Amino acid sequence: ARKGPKRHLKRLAAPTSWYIHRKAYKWAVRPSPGPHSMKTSIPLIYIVRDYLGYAKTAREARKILNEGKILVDGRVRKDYKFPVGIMDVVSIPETGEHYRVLPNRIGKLILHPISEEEAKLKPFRINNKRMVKGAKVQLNLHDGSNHLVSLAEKDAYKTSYTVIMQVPERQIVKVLPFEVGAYVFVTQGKNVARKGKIVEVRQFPMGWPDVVTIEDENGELFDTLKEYAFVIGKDKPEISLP
Amino acid sequence: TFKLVISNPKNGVAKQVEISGPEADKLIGRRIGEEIPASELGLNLSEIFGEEIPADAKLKITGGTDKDGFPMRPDVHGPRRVKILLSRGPGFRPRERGERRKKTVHGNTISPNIVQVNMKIVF
Amino acid sequence: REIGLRVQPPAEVCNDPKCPWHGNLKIHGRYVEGIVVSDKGKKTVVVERQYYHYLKKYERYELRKSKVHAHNPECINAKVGDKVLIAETRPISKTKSWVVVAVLQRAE
Amino acid sequence: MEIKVTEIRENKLLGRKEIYFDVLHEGEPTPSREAVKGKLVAMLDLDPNTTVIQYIRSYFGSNVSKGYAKAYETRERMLYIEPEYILVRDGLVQK
RNA sequence: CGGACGGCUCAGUAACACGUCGGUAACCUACCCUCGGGAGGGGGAUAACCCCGGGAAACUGGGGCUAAUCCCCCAUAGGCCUGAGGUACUGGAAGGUCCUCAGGCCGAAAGGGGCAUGCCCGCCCGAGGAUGGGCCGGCGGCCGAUUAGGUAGUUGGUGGGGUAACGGCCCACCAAGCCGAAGAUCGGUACGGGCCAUGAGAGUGGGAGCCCGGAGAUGGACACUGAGACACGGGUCCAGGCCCUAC
Ligand SMILES: [Zn+2]
Repeated sequence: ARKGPKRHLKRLAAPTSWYIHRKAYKWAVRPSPGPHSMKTSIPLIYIVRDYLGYAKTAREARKILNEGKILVDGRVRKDYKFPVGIMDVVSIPETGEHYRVLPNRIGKLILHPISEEEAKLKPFRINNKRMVKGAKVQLNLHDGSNHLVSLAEKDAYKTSYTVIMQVPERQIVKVLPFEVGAYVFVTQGKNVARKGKIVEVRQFPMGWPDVVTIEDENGELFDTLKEYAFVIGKDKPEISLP
Repeated sequence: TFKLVISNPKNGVAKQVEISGPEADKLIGRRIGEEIPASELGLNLSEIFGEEIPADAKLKITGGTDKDGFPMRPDVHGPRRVKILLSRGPGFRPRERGERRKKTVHGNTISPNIVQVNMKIVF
Repeated sequence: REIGLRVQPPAEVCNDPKCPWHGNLKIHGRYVEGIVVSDKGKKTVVVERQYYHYLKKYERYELRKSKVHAHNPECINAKVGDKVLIAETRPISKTKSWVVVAVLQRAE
Repeated sequence: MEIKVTEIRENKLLGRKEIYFDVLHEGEPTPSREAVKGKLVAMLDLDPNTTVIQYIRSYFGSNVSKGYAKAYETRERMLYIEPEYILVRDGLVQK
């Protein structure tokens, strides 16, 4: 009978969103708690070793990470267990490389190369709102982060809008609302990695979540959950997507 | 027969001596924490310590150890061995946090089964 | 408060804190319908509902019954023969984790 | 024995060149490490030191083997990154 | 700081133990992430070390001396309870969060270490998340009638206690309810599933080895410390076995 928390992960029990050989070895790296969920993230060791190929062994990868060479959201990360997730930027200045982390049409995480100018912005979806002592407004975002705003501009933010920010200093830019002609990118579900414009929203009683209808870029309609719709623009995306 | 370990605090030295006969049986029923004029045991404290020590230099009992190796515990009364569960000393050196062991110890009062006695030169 | 369902509230006003109308008790989860079978316990009702279970090998169905114990507030005094609406909530006693929220057809 | 370089990568972080090459030896056994290293450096203008050969691998019937090599700039970075067993195997350090 | 994971077995268990769908607006969470804030003033002990040792061993006593990211005190912030108001936030819905006033209880911190002429690693508080758990519900899943009536805190209610938390979990009082031939209760056998063997298939049988979950550490019971244990290489007692002994 287990008497405490887990500290190990077997490869056959790893999440499907990863690109990992399951029958090669017995153990996998167990991610440490952090910004994103376990089903929507992946550690840095795998990005450095198995995705880009800058190393063949975990010792080399750990040396690279501890020398202060990899940035995430503009910050040096040395922990090989740190999880990287959707809409995150991975940058390497000694090679001028910049990648955005996104999902496939299967649900697996890939790196899409971007430019050094767009690598300075990250969109954050608002997941919740709170009042904190002193009468301040706290927005709780999708990566698990938090942001403070004043009481006077509380109506300019809601629980499904998107906020674009300069990532190392975290200053707000270009709020994008949830409306009936907004452009959205789907992150989870069966229609993952699709994009389109909103058409209709539907509410339901007693806990059942709301639903949203979307029109494809060629005329086809589909549906999904309003929590899986990530606003990225008004009529034209504001980041380079695949 | 008793072996005394007499310690001088102002210096930091200690001497070991032996005692027999009435000079020994004058110690029974004496509890830890009692004072005894050294004259009543037949010892010249200045002569053994080799630095002269003045009169009325009455000693005090601190602890001891018995013939089988078990030490005295001031909190237990009587000359009888007991076995009790301990969290601290004397009589138990804990090697872990929150550890408790069932140790056997001797009580306050002195008895012939005791061998070593410890004394502090008091002024 | 007007709760997150769509039924008419009762024309009475209870004062018991264990009521979803007029009280502090809160409903969450599933909600089903059924008929009352017993109303002998104080503020307690037994509810039954029927359903059909498919047997594969023989390609046919059998009828099964389900009993549920529910709380019955005073503003809603349901009796035997009534068709009632019940909702899930926190445990109130050893056997009761459901509460009556509306009567839909009285009996005679 | 003849050599044919198939691919080269630059690793700017660890500070190395990673070389994948083929070795054609028809009618001959698998060549040693000394000869392969001599030829590699003589051709690509690499320091004989600061160059370590990983596996040379033969196949079932090929008369064509494959090879991986690492060329470092400095020797201190080399000794810091690479493990001692390949260094002893190549002969740049003693056991 | 960790040792509560990893590793081993299948005795017990016919049960919300397992599987799937849901809920916690009824709860806890060290290591990790983000944001907002702080680090003021004092004191003390004691291992190591020196002088004596005791004991067959296992182990262990006295005196002297001392430091810290060891221990304690004061302060301030802060946490909790209750009462009266305002209605700013989330949500499907506020015993929830925010603002005002009042009466009270508990009560922080290592400005430390390193490099250097500010940077790195760290300490305490608050709001959220993540990770891991606890609890609840609907549905599903062996054989027996030469096993037919069973239950007495048993079923419910009012008021309380206790818990991290809802709850007959426990208590005082008021009632007589609850399950059952659509098979209760009792007994037998058995870790559960993903899966496996066979067969044209319908179906029949098994479920040790790999993964998820549960339980256990000679049999039984009970506690300390810690974010987390009633603890597989920690503790206490009884029963049943064994080993050393200067007995
Ligand atoms: Zn009512």
